[PDB]
Amino acid sequence: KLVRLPGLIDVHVHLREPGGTHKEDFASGTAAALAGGITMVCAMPNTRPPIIDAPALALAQKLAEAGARCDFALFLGASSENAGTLGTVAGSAAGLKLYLNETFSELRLDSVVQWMEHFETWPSHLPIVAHAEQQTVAAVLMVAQLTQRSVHICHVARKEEILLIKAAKARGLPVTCEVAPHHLFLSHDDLERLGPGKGEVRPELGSRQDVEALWENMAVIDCFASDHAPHTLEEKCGSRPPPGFPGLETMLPLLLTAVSEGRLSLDDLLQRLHHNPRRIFHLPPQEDTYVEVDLEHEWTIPSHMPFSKAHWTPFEGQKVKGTVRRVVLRGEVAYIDGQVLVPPGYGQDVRKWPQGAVPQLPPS
Amino acid sequence: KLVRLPGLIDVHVHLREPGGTHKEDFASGTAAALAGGITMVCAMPNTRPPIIDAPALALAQKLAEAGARCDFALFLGASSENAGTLGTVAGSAAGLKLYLNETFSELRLDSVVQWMEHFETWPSHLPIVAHAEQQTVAAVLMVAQLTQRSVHICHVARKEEILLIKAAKARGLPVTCEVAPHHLFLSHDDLERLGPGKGEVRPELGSRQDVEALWENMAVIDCFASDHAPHTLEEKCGSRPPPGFPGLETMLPLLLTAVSEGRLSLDDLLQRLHHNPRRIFHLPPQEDTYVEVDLEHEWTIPSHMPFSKAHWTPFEGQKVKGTVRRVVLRGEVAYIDGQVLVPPGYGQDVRKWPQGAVPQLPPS
Ligand SMILES: NC(=O)N[C@@H](CC(=O)O)C(=O)O
Ligand SMILES: NC(=O)N[C@@H](CC(=O)O)C(=O)O
Ligand SMILES: [Zn+2]
Ligand SMILES: [Zn+2]
Ligand SMILES: [Zn+2]
Ligand SMILES: [Zn+2]
Repeated sequence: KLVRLPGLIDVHVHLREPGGTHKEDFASGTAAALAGGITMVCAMPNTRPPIIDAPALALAQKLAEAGARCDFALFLGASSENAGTLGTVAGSAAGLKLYLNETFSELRLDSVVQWMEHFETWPSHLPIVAHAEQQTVAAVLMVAQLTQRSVHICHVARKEEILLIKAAKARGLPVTCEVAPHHLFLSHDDLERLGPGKGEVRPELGSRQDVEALWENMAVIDCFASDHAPHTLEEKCGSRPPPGFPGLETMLPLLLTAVSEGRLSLDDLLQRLHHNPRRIFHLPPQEDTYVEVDLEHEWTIPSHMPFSKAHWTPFEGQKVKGTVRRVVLRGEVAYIDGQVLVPPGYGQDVRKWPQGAVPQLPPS
Repeated sequence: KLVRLPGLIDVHVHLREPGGTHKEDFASGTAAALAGGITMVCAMPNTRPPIIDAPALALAQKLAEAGARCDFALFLGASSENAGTLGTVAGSAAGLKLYLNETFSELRLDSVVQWMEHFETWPSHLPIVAHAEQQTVAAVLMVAQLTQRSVHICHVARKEEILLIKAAKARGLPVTCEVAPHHLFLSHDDLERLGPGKGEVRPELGSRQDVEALWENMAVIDCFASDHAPHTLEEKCGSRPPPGFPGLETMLPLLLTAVSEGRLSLDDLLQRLHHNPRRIFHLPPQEDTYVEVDLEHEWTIPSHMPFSKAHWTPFEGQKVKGTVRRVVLRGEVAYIDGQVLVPPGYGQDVRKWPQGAVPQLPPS
């Protein structure tokens, strides 16, 4: 007996195209998404070139329209030069991404004043998300309050961070957050097995106490999002390992295992992988779209999942219970039992759909 | 013709006793203060032992009462273990000091949650000051807002920081700040002369643009304070140079030079070295206390000033116009033309004066 889920949404993926296509491309990364029960992804802007201006966004849009197998929206990235220049294209993006800690030069912001300038100039009705670790969470929350708007905190990984966000929510501040599966299912304890190269990720893996705190504070977590960050094994095991884990193909099986164990409910999962992503990012429904999962099937995560070009996974050896059996995307069978059945280019930019535009008040 | 000033107050000094008396002690550091026209100092808690508990404060109080030549108040320091334990002694301190960036282990706070705990537990009517650089200024401001109270930012050194504070003040937030003379009168340009050991200080020396921004934003600066941070030349020039500059003996001559040049007014100076320190820290008046200065005398700062045991200065070679000629403290001549004339122990703890207690509402 299969369970029917709505089309799940991952608001934080790195698909590497343009410029990093040996790591992943739109076609491979969206195959990975479909195999993970994900029918819509929001792609981060730290590509080569980075998506920090209109011409780069135009290029990325065409590459995505040609290569994506599931639907998508593309983030713009904040830079030290582009505040006040993105107004004409802002509404066509998923949102604006700020990289506020070490950054996998072009996206480096060297001053909180630059953060303020982005918060002041980016249209008020459109999303802003931040890579903001530890005290940086408090700092960006202060900027959001000074500019009287909301912010979404990416990949929360620490007890410190989730408790700060909890305190902010208790004061009625408009902040939301997401947590990635590696910060719920891996910890420092796993670094011996992973080794120092594979284990590199930002935010870094937390202590057992960090992991426990995220679970205890599930009510504070608005979304799950993979931070799918593919790099090849050669890169991860080489002399300067880049940070990041692939995660699209493993996220849902890990979380379904947790549901089966009673660690959270099926509804808790669907709020965090469907309803809250929709409402925070103003993402439209996908007609005739659903995912069928098998909750009884037990399996062990192998050394690499079938689709991501990363060709490795930090979850290797973990036992899971839960499998994606079939995905239907806009009336077509997109995935069945390991076979992707929609071609590159089937996916569409949801921000171009009438229902995918973010509502705003009219010029004065 | 001499100009009579009120007794000036330095709210940020390191007097090194207990435990670092080769660098400075209460007797030498307060001689330095008097020679700099300063009649009251607030001493930071990063001594050995650090002033982080009642027994350490009791020791420091007696050492100060026995050694100080000018009046004083002693800060308590926040630690990872002492939130909620300082209530009985809090009112006897200058305030609570938080070290939020690298810290010249016992005072290290590893989580913003620990900052919140201090803001929640320290009595609401008493001062909190923070060493908070760059984004840490925004972060501690967020904690202050979440806990609905004020904060004072120590040694503001950067354009980024003063503009963030300016924005916070424009939003009516209760934040005040101080600036040290090295951040107004030295910059990166001076590092070639100083060398990498002598030049070490936290916050580090800023760019010319940082210095210019502090002057342009003088209206945002509530206090001047030396951050007198004495270390011997051997230490500064050795294999692991500690950060910090001595500054009590040079602060007023540098600032009087600026007054003479029309860079700020005499009143601007007295707001920042007298009235605003009094009002932010609730420090009492000193009866029969004043400073006589000569604004015409030109001199060049030598390789060391007479009193600080640091026995070096980063301002060596700078030409100044302005000299402290006489200081009277509570009716006694304390300093004349290079001679200190009050003994160790003349100084008193102002928090023990009836007028030096901070007013508060009565237990419910
Ligand atoms: N998280 C990572 O470790 N790496 C991400 C960057 C990011 O999400 O910050 C990547 O793009 O490789
Ligand atoms: N500022 C410094 O460079 N050093 C100070 C510490 C401080 O004020 O942060 C010291 O005590 O030596
Ligand atoms: Zn990130
Ligand atoms: Zn990311
Ligand atoms: Zn400091
Ligand atoms: Zn200091």
